[PDB]
Amino acid sequence: SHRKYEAPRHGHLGFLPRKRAASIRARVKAFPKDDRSKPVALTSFLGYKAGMTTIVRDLDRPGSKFHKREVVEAVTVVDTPPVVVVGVVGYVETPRGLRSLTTVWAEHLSDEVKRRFYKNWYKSKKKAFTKYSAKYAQDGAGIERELARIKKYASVVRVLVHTQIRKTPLAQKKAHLAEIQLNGGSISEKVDWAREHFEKTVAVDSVFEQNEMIDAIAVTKGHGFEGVTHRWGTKKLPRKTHRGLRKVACIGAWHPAHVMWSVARAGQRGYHSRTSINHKIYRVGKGDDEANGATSFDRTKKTITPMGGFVHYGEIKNDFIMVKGCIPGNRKRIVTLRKSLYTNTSRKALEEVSLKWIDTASKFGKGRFQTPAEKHAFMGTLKKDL
Amino acid sequence: MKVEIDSFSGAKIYPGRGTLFVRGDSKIFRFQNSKSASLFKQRKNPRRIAWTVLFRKHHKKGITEEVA
Amino acid sequence: NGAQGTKFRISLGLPVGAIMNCADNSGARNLYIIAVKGSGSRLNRLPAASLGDMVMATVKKGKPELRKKVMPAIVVRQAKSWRRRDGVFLYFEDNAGVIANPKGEMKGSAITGPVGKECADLWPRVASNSGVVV
RNA sequence: GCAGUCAAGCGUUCAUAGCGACAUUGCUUUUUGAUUCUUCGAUGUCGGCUCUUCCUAUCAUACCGAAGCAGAAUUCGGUAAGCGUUGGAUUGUUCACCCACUAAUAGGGAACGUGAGCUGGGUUUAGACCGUCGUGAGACAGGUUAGUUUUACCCUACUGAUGAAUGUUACCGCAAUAGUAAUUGAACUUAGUACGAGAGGAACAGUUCAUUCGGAUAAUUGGUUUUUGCGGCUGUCUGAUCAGGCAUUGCCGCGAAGCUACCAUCCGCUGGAUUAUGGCUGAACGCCUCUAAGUCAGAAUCCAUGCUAGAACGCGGUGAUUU
RNA sequence: CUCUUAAGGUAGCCAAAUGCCUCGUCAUCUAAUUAGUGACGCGCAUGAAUGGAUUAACGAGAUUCCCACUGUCCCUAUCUA
RNA sequence: GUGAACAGCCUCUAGUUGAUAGAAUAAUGUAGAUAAGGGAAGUCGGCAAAAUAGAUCCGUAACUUCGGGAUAAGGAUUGGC
Repeated sequence: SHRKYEAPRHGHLGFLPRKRAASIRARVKAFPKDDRSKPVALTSFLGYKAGMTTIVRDLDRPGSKFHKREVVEAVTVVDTPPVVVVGVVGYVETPRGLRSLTTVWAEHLSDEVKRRFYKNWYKSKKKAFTKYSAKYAQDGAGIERELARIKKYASVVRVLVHTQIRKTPLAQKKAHLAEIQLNGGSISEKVDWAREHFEKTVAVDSVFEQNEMIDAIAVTKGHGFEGVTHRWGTKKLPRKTHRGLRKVACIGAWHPAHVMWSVARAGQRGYHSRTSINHKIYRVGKGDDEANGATSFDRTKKTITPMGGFVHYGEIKNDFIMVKGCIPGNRKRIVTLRKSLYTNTSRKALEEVSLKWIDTASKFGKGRFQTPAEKHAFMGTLKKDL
Repeated sequence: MKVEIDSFSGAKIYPGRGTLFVRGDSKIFRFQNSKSASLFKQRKNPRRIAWTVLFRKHHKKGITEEVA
Repeated sequence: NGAQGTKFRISLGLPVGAIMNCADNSGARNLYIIAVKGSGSRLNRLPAASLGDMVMATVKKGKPELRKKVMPAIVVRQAKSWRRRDGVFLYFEDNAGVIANPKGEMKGSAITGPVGKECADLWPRVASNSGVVV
C-alpha cells in the first residue's frame, strides 16, 4: 500500500533477459534500409577492439564556451585488418521473413575458415569443401547457376566475410566469419561485386570516412555471476541487517502470490550482446604510416601504437579506426562497426575534426613520454651506455 | 598546446595526464600524477628528493652542458 | 535566476550540511548549505552544489545581525576535483562561497581569495568583485 | 471520502465564467463503525527501511476546449497513469505542522503488500519509579526507564546456468512469441518585440547546456592494493654484515595490472494508425450542422522501426559425412 | 465569616520519571524543533523522614546541544582469510 | 629482550605441529581493513566504527563538602649518532 515516497524503477526491462549471449560475436538484428540508386557497398565491417587513447582536437560548435578551443576527448581503437569475401548468400521474402536459399562460396578458402568449420584441426583431415571446390575445376557450372538463381531471387543478398586474423598479434589461429548485407541497387552489380571480390579483401578505407557516424555491435565484458545491487544499482541495506545487506528486502508481495519478473535477483552480469550507436569516427588509417602520432600539428615520427604496446593485445601493424569514446566489449573482442539507419542532423555528427595530438604513451604505467627518442632527450646518458 | 611542467619534478605534462592544484591564495601547481601530488601534500623537498630536475640542477650533476 | 548563461557539468563536492568559508567581505566567516537551486529530486539523494551553483545557506560564524536567517549564496572554490574539456583536472585547497541576492548580486564589495572560471563567466558581479582568478 | 441532478441567490448588469443554499440520486472501501462467517491444538498483531507492481477520482510534463483570458499568472474541463512525484527539523509514530529546493513536490491498493527480508523505537511479560484510586493485595488507552526477534537444504515461483531425443556433426541465418525507456527544465536569440494607458510582459522556430533514468567502457582523473612490486621504520631471533624470518596481511609513503564512480567518460532512433479537440463535403430537417455515410490533421497515447532473448517439440540454408 | 468533618497544603517545587485538556503560554537554541533548557502556575492528581528543596565527587544509568571524528549517509567500490 | 611492567610482540629450555583433506577463487555471508569531496543530512537514537592515547614541558576554568573537579580543557617536543 502506497510506497511512501515514489521513486523510479531500477534497471531497464527492455535489455532483459540479462543472460549470456549465444556467442562472443554479436548478431546484427537489423540493417540499413537500401537506397537502390548507389553502387553496392557493405553495410558493416568486422574488427577487433584494441583499446583507447587520448586525442586532442579543436571544436567547431558555435554556441559553445569551448567553441574554437581544444578538447581532450576519448577514442577507442578498432583493428580493422582487411577482411576477405568467401561467399554470398540468398534470402527470399516470405510471410515468415527472409528465408535462405543458398550459401555459395569461393574456391581457395583459407585454412582459417576451414578451421572455423572444425573444432579439432590438427587431427582432422582438413576436408571441408573439397567437393564443392573441385566443382570449380569445371567451367563453374553450378557456381554460376546459383549465382543466376540468386540474381533472379534473393530480395536480399549478403556477402560472407572472414577476418584476416593471422595479421593481428592474437594467438587465435581461427577467423570469425559472418554476413554483411549489400545496399546498392542493381542486383547484378551486387552479385558481381561479390564475385569479383571472391577471395579478395576489403577495408574500411572503402566503407567509412572521417566525421561519419557508425554503430558498434558486440558483447559486453564478462563479469560472471553477480548480485542484485551491482546488477541494478539497488540500495545497499544497512550494516545492522541480519543475513546480508547486498540484497533486496521485499522481493514481492503476498498477492500476487508469486515473484515477478520485474524484480532484481542475482545472476549474470555481462556477456550480453549490445548495440551502441552514433559513434563518430576520428581517423581511419593503415599500416604504412610510421607517424600517425604525427598529425597536421604533430610531426614527431610516431605511429598510433603507444610505447610498450597496447595492454593485453600486442601492436597494431594493420588498418585501424580511432572512433569516439566507449564501444562495448573489451580488448581482443570481435566487434561489428555497422553504419547507421538514419541521418544525424545533430551539428555534432557534423562538427568535423582537425586532430591535433595524441598520447602515445604506456598505458602500462603512467607514461610521461611519447618516444624513446623523447625519453633519452629527457633523461639521457644511462649508467649503461656506449 | 603547452606541455606543462611538474611543480615537484619538472617532468612533462600532456593534456589530461595529471592535475592542477590552486593553492589557497592563487598559487598554481601542475602535477603529472597522484605521486607528485602526494609528495606536494606531504610537503616534501625536491632539492632533496634524489631524482628530480631541481635535485640535480642544484647538485651540478651530469648537466655537462653549460661549458659547450 | 539572473544567470549570464548556462553551465557545463561539474563534479559535485558540496552537499547539504556542508560548511564552506565565505570569501567576501560581507561580515561572515562560514556558510552552511541547506538546499540547492536546481537540485532535481530523488529518494535519499542529497542536493549537491558545485562551482558556480547558486544555493541557499546560513551563517554559523559571523555577525548577530547576519546569522539566524537564510540567504542565497554562490560557490567560488571547490576542492572537489572536476574536469574541464581541456583535460586539466583541477582542484582548490578549500571550499568557498559568497552571499548574494536572487539575481546574482553580492552583498560584498570585494573578495579574499581566488575564484572559479565558471562561476565568473556565469555570474558577472562575482567576476567584477574578483581580484585574482584561478 | 468523491461525484452527479434541479436552481433560490452570489457573481456590478447576468442563475449556471466560477460558485451554490433548501432538497435529492449515487459510487467507492484509502476512515471509523455495525455484525462475528473463517480462524483461539496459533495465519508472527504499529511504524519506518528496502523493492516491484497496479488503479484514477491527474499534482506536474504532452495536446486541446472554456473564462468575469488583453499579455503574463491563474481557475473550470476533456484525452489520458506513458514518465516523475524530493532533502530535512521535532515526534516511536501513521498523522501533523514547519523550513527549503522543485517542473511537481497528487491520492491510493497489493492479508490495513512487505518480521524464515531488516530493525524493534513504541506497544504488550516479568524488573524498578512517580501521581491518583484502593484499608490492602494490587489497578490505571496515565507518565518514565531496562528488556533473547528462531529455522529454508524441500516444492513452486523467480533469477541466472546445463541438458537427452529428433540421422550424426559443424557453420551461417530467419523470427512467432515476450518485454521495451526515455524524461524534464533552464540560459542565449526570439525580444524587451507581440499585448497593454503603463505597470509589466509572452509564445513559436533555432542553438547551447543541464536534472532524473537507463546501457556500456576504462584513455585520462579518482578510489582500491597480497604485484606482499620498490623503499623506509619499530621490536626480537639468525654471532655481526649483507640477506633474511615472526608480529593472525607488522605499520607508513608510493604503487602498476585488474575492478569500479555521475568521483570518470561515451551514447541513448524515426515511421504509421488513433484519443479528445478542431475542420471538409454533407443530408436527415429543401436552411444549418465535423456525421448518419465518408474524410483531413492531431498527443508523452497505441502499433510498428530499432533494442534484448531466440520456441530447449518453430524454420531454413550450407559443408563434411568413418580402413 | 463560616459548613464538611479533625484540619484545610506551610516552606519549598513543576507541564518535572508526577500535568488530563497538551505539540500547555513566553523566551532561548534551530533555516525549521511534539525534543532539550530557563521562567509562569487555582497544580485532572506536587510537597516535606509515605521525606521536601539542594548539592561537590561518582555513575557500563536516561536525555539535549557543541568541537574534533568519521562509509552512519550522499554512493557506492575494492582487497584479504 | 623491548618496555613502567608477569601487559602486548619475538625468542632459549620443555612440549606440540592435534583439530577431515585436495582444486578453484561466483554471488551471499562471518571476521579484518582502506576510501576521494562533504561531514550525522542516515538513524527512535552518532548503534557500530574513526579520531585521541605513552613519557617530558607549559598551561589548566566553572562548581566545591577546600579534600576535589584535573590527565580538565588546551598547546609544544619525542628518532639515531
